[PDB]
Amino acid sequence: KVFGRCELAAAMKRHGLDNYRGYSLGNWVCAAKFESNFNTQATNRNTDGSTDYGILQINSRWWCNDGRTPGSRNLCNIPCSALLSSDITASVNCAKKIVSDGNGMNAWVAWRNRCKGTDVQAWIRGCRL
Ligand code: NA
Repeated sequence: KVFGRCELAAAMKRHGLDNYRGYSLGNWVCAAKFESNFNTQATNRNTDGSTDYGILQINSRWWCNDGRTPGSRNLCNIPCSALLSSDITASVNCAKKIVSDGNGMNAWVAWRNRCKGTDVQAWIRGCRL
């Protein structure tokens, strides 16, 4: 599924991501934009052989099991395929653990490079939330 901007804002809000660990909803929508362009089926191979999955490009190195990332962990206790669902519940639950891991949203390098410090409220502007 390819979400619209306000449609994803609503789904993230419904799943309790808005102001989770102090990150306003526009931060989460901005990260999703640059990670996946709002596409739940987005996958990208890393140089180290891990893969990033879903709307928030969660990495098999630590967070999910894809059976092909040697030496990796599965800290969200999910198959990486669950992160590709049209239902964002697994991506949200796992993103809450990532953002709680100590470096906040800096875990998403695209959030640090493209969202951090910007007018992230623009991402939810005009949305009925
Ligand atoms: Na893994």
